[PDB]
Amino acid sequence: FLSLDSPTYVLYRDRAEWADIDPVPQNDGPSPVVQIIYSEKFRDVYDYFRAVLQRDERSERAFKLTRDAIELNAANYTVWHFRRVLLRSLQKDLQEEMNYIIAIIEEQPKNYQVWHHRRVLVEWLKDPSQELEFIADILNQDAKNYHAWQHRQWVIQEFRLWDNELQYVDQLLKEDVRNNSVWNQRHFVISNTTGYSDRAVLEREVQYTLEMIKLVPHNESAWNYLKGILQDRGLSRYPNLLNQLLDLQPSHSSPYLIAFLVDIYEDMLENQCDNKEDILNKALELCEILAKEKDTIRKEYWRYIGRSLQSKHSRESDIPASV
Amino acid sequence: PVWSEPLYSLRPEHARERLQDDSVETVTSIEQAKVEEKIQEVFSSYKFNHLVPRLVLQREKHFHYLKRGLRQLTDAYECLDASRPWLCYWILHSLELLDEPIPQIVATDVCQFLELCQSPDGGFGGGPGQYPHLAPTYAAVNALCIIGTEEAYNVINREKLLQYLYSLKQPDGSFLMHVGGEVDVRSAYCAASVASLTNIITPDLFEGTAEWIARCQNWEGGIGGVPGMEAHGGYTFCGLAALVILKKERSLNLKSLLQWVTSRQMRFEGGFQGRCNKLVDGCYSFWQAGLLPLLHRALHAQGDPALSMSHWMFHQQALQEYILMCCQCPAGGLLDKPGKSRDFYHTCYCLSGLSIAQHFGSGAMLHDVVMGVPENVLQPTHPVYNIGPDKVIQATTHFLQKPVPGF
Ligand SMILES: N#Cc1ccc2c(c1)CN(S(=O)(=O)c1cccs1)[C@H](Cc1ccccc1)CN2Cc1c[nH]cn1
Ligand SMILES: CC(C)=CCC/C(C)=C/CC/C(C)=C/COP(=O)(O)OP(=O)(O)O
Ligand SMILES: [Zn+2]
Repeated sequence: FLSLDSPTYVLYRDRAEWADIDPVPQNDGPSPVVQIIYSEKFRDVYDYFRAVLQRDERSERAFKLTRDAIELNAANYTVWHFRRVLLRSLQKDLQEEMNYIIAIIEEQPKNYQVWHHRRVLVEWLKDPSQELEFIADILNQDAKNYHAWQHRQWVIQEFRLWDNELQYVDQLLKEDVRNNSVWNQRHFVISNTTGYSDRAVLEREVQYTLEMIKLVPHNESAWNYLKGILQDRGLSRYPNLLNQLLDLQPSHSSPYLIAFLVDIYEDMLENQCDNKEDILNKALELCEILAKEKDTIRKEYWRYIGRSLQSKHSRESDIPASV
Repeated sequence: PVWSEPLYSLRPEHARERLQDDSVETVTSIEQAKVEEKIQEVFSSYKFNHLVPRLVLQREKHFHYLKRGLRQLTDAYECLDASRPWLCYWILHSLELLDEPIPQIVATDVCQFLELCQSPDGGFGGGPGQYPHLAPTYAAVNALCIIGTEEAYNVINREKLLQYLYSLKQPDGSFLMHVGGEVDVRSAYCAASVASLTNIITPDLFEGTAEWIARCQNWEGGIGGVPGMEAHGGYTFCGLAALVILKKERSLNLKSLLQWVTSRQMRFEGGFQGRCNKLVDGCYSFWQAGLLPLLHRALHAQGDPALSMSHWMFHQQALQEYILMCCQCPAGGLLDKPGKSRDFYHTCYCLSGLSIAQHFGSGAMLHDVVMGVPENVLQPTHPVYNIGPDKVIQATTHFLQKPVPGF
């Protein structure tokens, strides 16, 4: 019970209670490569970890040792595995272990091993009562923590805690409407609850998005979300969309709106629309405007779409060579 | 024209590529602005110091950094003590790209070290005595193939490796990263990568894997760690690359994907971001940009007639400018972005991306684009494995002459 950062911390080779153990130095071989020059503390802890692991000593002192080994390198999955073995062998109180992992995660939230460890605990305990709140705290420090959102989806799905997520999503979108992780969480909650086939729901969503797009014309998340929820059924399936977007170019324009226009035209041409050729040319001029002025960083992409659209929608596209 | 600026990022029009926050401030715009402001300083430095820009890849400097690290690292790498094979791979591959020979003293020491990392039951661990794990296993196999000598090849225990891969296989087609560990798209790729190179791919090993990967593609066009997660460059590369190995690229909606990755290149900075509305990062010069070669190959496989014949579908020049001007540490090694400290991971991937952005290849067609001085040109890299295209062929050709464990 002596923190790795305690001022009175003592190396393991200097601890009475560990006198019986011979540390097992690391087998790096005769002439090492990518050899890390560990600090005295690090090498000391791992020399003893190697010993306990080797003897597969399932003891209370081994358990405490893993805490130090983990703190020195939370990414050492071999140590996490041994710790889980000890948690079961020693019948350790898992809520106390839950207390421990939330502290570690708060400290190193961008580590794979700490989140996986917490998931295992939640599973063992079959108790998700603390998950949404804990994750909310992590997210409150980094609204985009990938592991946090992944854990949150798992917990919500595995335990069916859908009831308040949409509300949570609305809270974070308000805080930062540009948070792409929240737009993803939104699509996550809806897809698994009401789904987007419910016309009232889909309608609501597009209304909301367009509303957001009006407020922040250049935020790409809203735009990608809008394309995402309509692209599967087909953009041309929604005739009023086009006109409503065109009524934004005046003021609320962006290379995003132009790109959407092309998308709509592309789908239209893909479903034999009226005035096929007129639509095509409208798209080819937008592709060029984007590739040479509005969105040049993507010039290669836009020129490709330009070719594609003509390669298969020009009036001569389905006309015999000899004609 | 004399008034003309050859560098895309230094042209006056470029200023128009700065962030437009629509006068609505949130943490995302504030953060994006800070970076753009920092990158603008870098771009403008030549004009302010009154010097004519010259883009030079600091070869000798990077070689020294690599040469040394390959043998010894400070305690700054204690956090990677469970990823030593990764360190071997990233370094050996960086040298490979920089076209530096791998002394046989080194190749043999490397081989021996990886042997110590290999588990009695298959796969490699992050260090001697550590349990096996698919990530360090993918690195080990890659590192060994980069060396590509009979000694290296023989380090790999093919029967055990296969057993190991099977012990991680899940009913739904996915794989665990390691025993008692988690599941995500990375495992699919690590498995496919090592199983194909060593030719241990049985008829049922990857059954359902292509379908599981496909499930990771979301409403954004990109791929997430597990079904339902935000689209991310690293996982996307993993998913596509694995599908390419399995010849199931079509399982994905390649179009929505292509649109998603192309939108990941920053209009101002030039480099790629990992996911929508986040910051640019030099390592994505590979995970993201490396997707285009994969897509070009898939779409072409489908006979797509619109595909360019001399460029990938991303601003090659702009990516080289980002890497060259904003990602090199003067002391050697490369990095995330201006202000970040160097590390071998970013050295490996910033360089891999640079190589990809310099070399276009579609069968017979071969067009290069080398920004800055010509000496900047690197050795090409295979878009699926991220090791020399030659090492890939050589490696597979060697193991194809071995029977798939079991026959
Ligand atoms: N040298 C080095 C180094 C630096 C960072 C790092 C990785 C290695 C590899 N891993 S990681 O989980 O081992 C680390 C995260 C943070 C410090 S190491 C991370 C996940 C990973 C692991 C193995 C291969 C590829 C990716 C990635 N990162 C964090 C990162 C890179 N770019 C932006 N964030
Ligand atoms: C072969 C292999 C194992 C590939 C792995 C690919 C890869 C890079 C995965 C990392 C994704 C991730 C969880 C990023 C979180 O850090 P962050 O929030 O700092 O990332 P970001 O801001 O750049 O999105
Ligand atoms: Zn990075």
